[PDB]
Amino acid sequence: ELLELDKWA
Amino acid sequence: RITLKESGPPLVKPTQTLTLTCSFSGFSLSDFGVGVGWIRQPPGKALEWLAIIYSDDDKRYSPSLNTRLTITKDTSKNQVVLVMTRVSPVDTATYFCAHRRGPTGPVNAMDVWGQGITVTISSTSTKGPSVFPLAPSGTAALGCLVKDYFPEPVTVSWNSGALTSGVHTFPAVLQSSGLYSLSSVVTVPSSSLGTQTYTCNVNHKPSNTKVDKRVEP
Amino acid sequence: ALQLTQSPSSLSASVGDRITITCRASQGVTSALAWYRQKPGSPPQLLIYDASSLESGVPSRFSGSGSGTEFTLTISTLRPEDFATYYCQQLHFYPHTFGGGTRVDVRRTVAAPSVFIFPPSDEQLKSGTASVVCLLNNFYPREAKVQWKVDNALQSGNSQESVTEQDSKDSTYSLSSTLTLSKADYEKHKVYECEVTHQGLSSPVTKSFNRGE
Repeated sequence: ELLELDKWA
Repeated sequence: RITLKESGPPLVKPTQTLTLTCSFSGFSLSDFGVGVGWIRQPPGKALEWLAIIYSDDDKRYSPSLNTRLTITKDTSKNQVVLVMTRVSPVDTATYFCAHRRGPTGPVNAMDVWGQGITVTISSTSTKGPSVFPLAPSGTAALGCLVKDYFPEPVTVSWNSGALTSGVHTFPAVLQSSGLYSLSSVVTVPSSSLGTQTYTCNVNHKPSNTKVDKRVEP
Repeated sequence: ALQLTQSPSSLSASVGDRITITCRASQGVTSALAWYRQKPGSPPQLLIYDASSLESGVPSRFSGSGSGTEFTLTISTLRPEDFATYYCQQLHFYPHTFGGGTRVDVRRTVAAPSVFIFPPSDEQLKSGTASVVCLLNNFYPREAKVQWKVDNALQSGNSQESVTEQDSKDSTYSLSSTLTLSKADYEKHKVYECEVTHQGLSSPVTKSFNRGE
C-alpha cells in the first residue's frame, strides 16, 4: 500500500 | 505468570467517550519491546485489531479508527489506557487487551490476553420487560417474548424450573431502539396442551421486575 | 489493508478427526502469523506463533506451517475442547490484521428444523407494535434462511434473529426470528408468512397465518 512495516520486521 | 485485566464502563451512551484500562502483572512495560495491544470483538463477529503501544511509547492505531482512539501507558501503575471517542451502537463489543513479547520469533503473536470486557452502547435507561405470549397449536411449540428491557441480563424458567426439557431460551438482540428483546420457547406434545399448563418465569433484576406469564392456545 | 482470508469459514467434525485449516494473506507477511483457538465465553488462546512454532503449554496435536501468503493449522486428532473458533493474525504490517475465523462444530446427521410461526398478542397490539416470531427448532447444519412475507411482499430490515449454541446432547441448533411492525401496518395486511430454507428440506417450508382467521 506503502503499508507500514511492524516494529520488528 | 502474565495476567491482564480490562476495566471501565459496561454501559456507555452514544457520542459519549469510552475509557478502558488494562491492568497487568507478571511483566512491565519497561522490558524493551514489550507491547500491550487492544483487540475488540463485536457479538458474533471476528476479532478486530485496535491499537498497540510498546515500551518506548511507540504507538499504532487502526487507520479506520485513528482519529477516535488515543492509547497511553502509566508505568507506575502498570496500566495501559484506551480512549475511544464518539461511540455509536456499532462499538458494542467485547474489548481485550493483550501482551506482546519483545526481542528475546515469539514477538509474532499476542501471547496472553485479558478475559475482555463487554461494553454496550445504548442511549437507554434501566427498564423492565413486557412479557408476551407465543401461543401454540405431534410436537407443539409455545413460548414467551420478553420485550423491551435494559440492560442485560434477564432470566427465564418454565413452570418454576419444573420444566427444562425442550426449552430453548435464545440470546437477546439489541433492537435499534436501544432496548433488548429475547425469546424463550419450549416444545411439547400437542395432547398435553389442554391438561398441562405452561408458565414462563421472567426476572429482570436490573429493574427489580418479575413476571409469571401463563401461555396457552 | 492486508486482508487475511480464512478457509473454511465454518467446518463440522467429530472427535478423533484430522482437520487442516487455512489463512491466506493478500501480501507476503513472512512468518509473522499467529493462530488462536477461541472457545465461547472465553478469550483467544495462542496455539501457534511465528507461523510454525507451538506455544508452550499447547497440546502437540496442533501444528502450523506456511510462509509468505499461505498458512495452515492442522489438528491431528481433534478433541472435544477443540470445538471452537480459530483465528490467524499477521503482525508483519500495521495494522495487525485478524482473519474472519473458522468455526468448528460437531457433525451429526442433517436434521431439518420444525418451524412454527407466532402471531402477535392483543396485549402487545395496544403498545402500538406488532411482533410476529418464527421458530426453527432443532436443525443441523447451522445455516438456515428465514424470509418474512406480508401479503407476499418480501420484508427487509425489520426482523432480527438469534441462534442458540450447538446442543450438548443432540448437536442441533435452534433459531428465532422476529418481525416487528407498527400496529397500523399489521392491521393493514392479511397473510403473514415465514419461509425457511435449509439443507434438510428438499424444498423451502412456509408457515403462515391470516391475521383475523
